[PDB]
Amino acid sequence: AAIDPEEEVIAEAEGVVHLHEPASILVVKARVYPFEDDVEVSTGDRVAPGDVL
Amino acid sequence: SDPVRQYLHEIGQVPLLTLEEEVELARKVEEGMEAIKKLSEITGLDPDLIREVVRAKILGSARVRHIPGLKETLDPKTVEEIDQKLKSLPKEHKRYLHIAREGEAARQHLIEANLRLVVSIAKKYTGRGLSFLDLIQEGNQGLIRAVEKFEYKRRFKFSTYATWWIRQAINRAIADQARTIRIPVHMVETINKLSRTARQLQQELGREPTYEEIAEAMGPGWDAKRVEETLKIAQEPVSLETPIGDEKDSFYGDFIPDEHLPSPVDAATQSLLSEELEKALSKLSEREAMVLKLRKGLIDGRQIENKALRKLKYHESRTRKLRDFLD
DNA sequence: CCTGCATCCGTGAGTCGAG
DNA sequence: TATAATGGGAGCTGTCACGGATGCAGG
Ligand SMILES: [Mg+2]
Repeated sequence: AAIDPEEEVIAEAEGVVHLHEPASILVVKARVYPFEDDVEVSTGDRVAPGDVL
Repeated sequence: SDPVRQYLHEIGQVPLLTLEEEVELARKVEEGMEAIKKLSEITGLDPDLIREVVRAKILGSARVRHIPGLKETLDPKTVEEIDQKLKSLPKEHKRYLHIAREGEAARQHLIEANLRLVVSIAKKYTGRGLSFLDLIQEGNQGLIRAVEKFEYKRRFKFSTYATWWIRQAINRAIADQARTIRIPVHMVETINKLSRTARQLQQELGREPTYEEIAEAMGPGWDAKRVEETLKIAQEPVSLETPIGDEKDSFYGDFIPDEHLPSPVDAATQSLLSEELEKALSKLSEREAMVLKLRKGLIDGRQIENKALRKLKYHESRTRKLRDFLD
């Protein structure tokens, strides 16, 4: 997306998106939990082991 | 050791933003506010309430305090009630909660990132009656105002828009707090204008101007009397501890008498006055006594009236010794 | 580690008068 | 309320002698 509508990138047809040339790489020590539908916690919440994400 | 050096150290801990990061943070903030408006449209709560709950959750458990704007007391109990009413919303609605959260986080990061600008702006305002750190703090308030009011759409670098608010707040502070006797900001503007004008006139005249010349360069409505009164109101008080002499010996306040408390001779003046008035009232008949003392208020503190008046005129011309009390 | 000596920091440094 | 601006600045220098605490090298 972008400021002006004519600067936006819209997909022509079906395809897969790859990300190249990042401005920087951020290494964070964290555990990544992928989900599917709905997340029960929000950003900033604090979680002990065993809490449902 | 040195507070300023410590603040400058704590400021050098946060690295400066790259343009992409600036834009990103600003965007997250704006979209966060929009998301808060959205959640207000959904839940039906106060936008301020929701905002302060989101902020409460972002900052931490350390900071929860009653806000003067809110209609309710904000305790962690209530922030948990509201948080539970926000989390229980449908998914597509629950999205805006996350948006708002990351919005607040982005706001914190954005304010913390630009803090050096406030220093570099406030360093020009030194010696105007406010301390360096105070100027820095008010400038910080300006910076926060800037963050909340900033629009990244205009493609202007944040420093541009922020600088204006920083100068605004710093100047507001200098105008507000720098005088022991508080003078309203517009009147301060008037005074400063008068001073600059006088400096100009004296610069061109090779001497200090009179009140009339200042009145001339001031324009319409301005005369000598107004200039004099304005300079009179611009006078700052002097300290009682102002040192008198070369040594540490005495203070300027030791030479000032107390004009309030009656000296023993004044209490004795009231005493002797009430006494002499009581004793020379022997003329009084009882009715005229109570009524004329009610006339002059000698009882509760607040035709026969005329006869008592006349009798008092009679006894005034008598002893001729009460003149002393009359100054 | 417990004792002893070197070092730093804070605290004092006459009275009254006159300015 | 909008070009962009992103870590301060002065310093006060020729006393003297003490108690108490604090710290470091040495037995
Ligand atoms: Mg005039």
